[PDB]
Amino acid sequence: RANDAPIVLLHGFTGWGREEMFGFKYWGGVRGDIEQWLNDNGYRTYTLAVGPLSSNWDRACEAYAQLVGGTVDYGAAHAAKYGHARFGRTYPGLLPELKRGGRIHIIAHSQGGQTARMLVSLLENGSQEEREYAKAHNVSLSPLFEGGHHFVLSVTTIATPHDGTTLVNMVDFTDRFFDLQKAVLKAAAVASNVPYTSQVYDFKLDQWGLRRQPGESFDQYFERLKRSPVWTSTDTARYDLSVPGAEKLNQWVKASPNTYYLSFTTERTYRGALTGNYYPELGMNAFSAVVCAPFLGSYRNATLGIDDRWLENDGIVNAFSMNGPKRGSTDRIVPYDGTIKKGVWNDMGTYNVDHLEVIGVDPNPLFDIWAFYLRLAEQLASLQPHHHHHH
Ligand SMILES: [Ca+2]
Ligand SMILES: [Zn+2]
Repeated sequence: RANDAPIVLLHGFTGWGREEMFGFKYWGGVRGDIEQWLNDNGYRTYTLAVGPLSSNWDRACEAYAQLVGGTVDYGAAHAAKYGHARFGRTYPGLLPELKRGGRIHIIAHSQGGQTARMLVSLLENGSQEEREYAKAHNVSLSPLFEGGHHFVLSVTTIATPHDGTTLVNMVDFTDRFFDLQKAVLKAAAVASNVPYTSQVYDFKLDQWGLRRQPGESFDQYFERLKRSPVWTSTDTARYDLSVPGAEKLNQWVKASPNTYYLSFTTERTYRGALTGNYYPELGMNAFSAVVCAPFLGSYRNATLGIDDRWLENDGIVNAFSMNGPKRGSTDRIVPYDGTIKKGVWNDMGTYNVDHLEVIGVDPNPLFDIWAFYLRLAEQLASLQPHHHHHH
């Protein structure tokens, strides 16, 4: 070990706390419990749960308070712009050590990779618009928006749509996306047509004043959410997930020079010789395979900049999006050569695993999930806090 910074796990547009979903773990799913696996092997590991459907910003603010402790502060400018509450939940703080020079590695899956990047950006640089708004209106300002925080030694992204996913361009994306939430609920053996009195799956929609009501099944809940500002606003995961939304985000969310970045690309497809299109591989999660992959492997859009390079996918995200932000980005991406460089995206390669298989939510006995996350842990723990120059 060159370092002793704990690992923090972070989910995407689906994800829940360790105590949610009757203990079925987002990180591990039907395979087991990834956090616990890592801890047992001697790598300190924690798990964040933030709003699945919320924007990367809201999630960044939630991640921060959850780490250091306090009441989630979304920023006054941001809250005024989008019309939700400035303050959210209160958290004990997973690691108050952060307020004392300590650091962390973030391992992020799916859209959690956008969130992680933005958290690094906000920690380091704060928000100019938030600082000016506070100066002009005399409102208080969260320390997240002042700049100067150095918590993150590294960020690792796994199947992250850094340039968005063409999934959002499906004519029926709205129904299909919530069908995706019902699919993951099903995986954990939770029904979507039952009005469970227990919380089960909290979408943490406190800023929007949205919550599942007594006598409301997840089917009925999702129908309301579809018509709510968490689905219709630009301050949403839905928007950040799109190609143009991802590009917007990339235009201000830059790689920190003091931080290591690792990206893992995922795919579960084969190419058809006659069509040029990609198709779901045998074994891909049932839902992706019928619903999502055929579109992802065949959808082109000349004006949007979606060509052939975008067709390979993992059932949910186009592989070409995952190695790092590129569209609207100045971030650099360098293929892993054996030396993890800092201040750049280290493309660790492409793995034959579909979205949900990489976190164990879908079975794949051919994928050694434990060896994957352990090797990763070993790698992050070998990162040198400081690197001098040499021949
Ligand atoms: Ca599978
Ligand atoms: Zn917001």
